[PDB]
Amino acid sequence: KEEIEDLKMKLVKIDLEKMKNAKEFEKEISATKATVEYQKEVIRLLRENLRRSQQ
Amino acid sequence: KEEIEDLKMKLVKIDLEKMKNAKEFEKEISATKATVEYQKEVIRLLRENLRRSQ
Repeated sequence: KEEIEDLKMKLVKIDLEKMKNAKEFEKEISATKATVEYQKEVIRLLRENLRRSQQ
Repeated sequence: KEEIEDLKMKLVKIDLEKMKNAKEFEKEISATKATVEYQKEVIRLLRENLRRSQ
């Protein structure tokens, strides 16, 4: 019965580490994808200023 | 012992999901970070061209 208790605490720990990692993953995918969109706009601004400087 | 068996299985199942999630994260993050780094290089090179043009 002591083992059941230890196993259940280990189950609680491993699930919490699973949740923590999944939330960090989600956070970093979102921030990195937002950077991709931010730099897509920077690139658009660079093309527009370059067109006008050339014309 | 039956409950012990269920717990040990559940421990194995969760550690397996942890590894699976980790691998899928690392796959996607590396692809996206690659796009980010190519974008940064495009940006540097376009900025040079713009400074030249002006």
